[PDB]
Amino acid sequence: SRVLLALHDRAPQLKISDDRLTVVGEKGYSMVRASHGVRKGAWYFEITVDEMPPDTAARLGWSQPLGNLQAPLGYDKFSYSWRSKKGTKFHQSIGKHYSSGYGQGDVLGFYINLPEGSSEIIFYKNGVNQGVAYKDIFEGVYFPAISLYKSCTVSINFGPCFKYPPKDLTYRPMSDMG
Amino acid sequence: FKELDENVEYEERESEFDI
Amino acid sequence: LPMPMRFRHLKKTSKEAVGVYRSPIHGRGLFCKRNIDAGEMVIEYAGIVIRSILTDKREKYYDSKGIGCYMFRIDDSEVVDATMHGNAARFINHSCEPNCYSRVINIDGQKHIVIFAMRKIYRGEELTYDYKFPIEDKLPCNCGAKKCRKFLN
Ligand SMILES: Nc1ncnc2c1ncn2[C@@H]1O[C@H](CSCC[C@H](N)C(=O)O)[C@@H](O)[C@H]1O
Ligand SMILES: [Zn+2]
Repeated sequence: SRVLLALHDRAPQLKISDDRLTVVGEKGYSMVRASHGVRKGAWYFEITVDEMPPDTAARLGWSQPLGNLQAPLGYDKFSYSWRSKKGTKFHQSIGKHYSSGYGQGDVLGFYINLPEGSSEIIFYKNGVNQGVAYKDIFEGVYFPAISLYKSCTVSINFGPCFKYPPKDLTYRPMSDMG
Repeated sequence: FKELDENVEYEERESEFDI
Repeated sequence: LPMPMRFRHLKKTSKEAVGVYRSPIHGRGLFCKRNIDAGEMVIEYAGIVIRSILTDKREKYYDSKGIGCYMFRIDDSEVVDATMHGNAARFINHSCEPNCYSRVINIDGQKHIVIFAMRKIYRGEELTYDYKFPIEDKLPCNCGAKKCRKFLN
């Protein structure tokens, strides 16, 4: 059925709402993946930062199944992330300059393209392209992925309707996987 | 070492895992 | 007694019940200064509680500084790192015929490693437990017991 935050594929310390679309962090960085992942084509989803108290943060993006649930997204070779703090992008624990930061009330967009042509990961802030973050990524299945540092709160939207659908970007909503 | 009387839960930083 | 009561009594009394002295097994050991009944808490293996994922980072650091690493795993998810902050429990030697055992207890949502007495232990005895090291390819054991397994690992 519908795409949701995964039932078991999640760090146990994260507090997931009953509807499985909202999650709150707990102490050190930890991660939850969606219930469905994609292998080919172009796909999109959104995450809204509901609340970002002082000294809390998020690293949001895409993860293969082996991505470590007890580490920030982007920690290892299995995922790619975008940090709320300073807009840094992370992969294999290397943080690089990417965009400006994002915070409470921001609606972030997450694009991936896996041609059956080069693979790409692109991040959006309230509908606006923040630039290509990663290109020619590792082959595999990628799941929408949330990692949180301390008690900030985010909500994921897999579609079909997005808050800020990007202009001239073709994709299927992650909800199509449902 | 440094003596403690009780466990302390390590307080990780945001950057705990970064290079 | 509710575990947090037993645990409170432990923390309030362990300093006067045990002490560190030279050991005939090895180096310095932990010793009983007053009789302890079977099943009673002896001392906490105290230190900094870290997530399991942080052990590798810390081990490599200590290794680079030539520092002996003192960690006691709680479970798959957490470890007590007593390398830099800890207590006298660090001095408890291994024995192949120990008089204590370690168990994990839960207090107010936090896990603690506590050493318990296997039997009634008398004043002056050295306190020991089985380290339960996995088998390597070796650290000679000097516990002195007739049933000594000759190596810790
Ligand atoms: N039964 C035993 N036989 C030989 N060495 C032992 C031992 N039990 C503990 N040790 C030594 O003590 C170490 C654990 S630290 C325990 C305290 C130590 N005796 C000290 O004086 O600091 C082990 O790595 C080993 O080197
Ligand atoms: Zn022995």
